Amino acid sequence: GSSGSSGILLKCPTDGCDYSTPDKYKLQAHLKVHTALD
Ligand SMILES: [Zn+2]
Repeated sequence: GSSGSSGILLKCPTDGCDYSTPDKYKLQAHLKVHTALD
């Protein structure tokens, strides 16, 4: 990665995952990738 102006990062709680985002609702929309599949 690299440095720059952004918010505080939130992280995925799931085992073997590496995802992070500055938004709480983008994170909830990512938790659906582990709790459901289509
Ligand atoms: Zn994840």
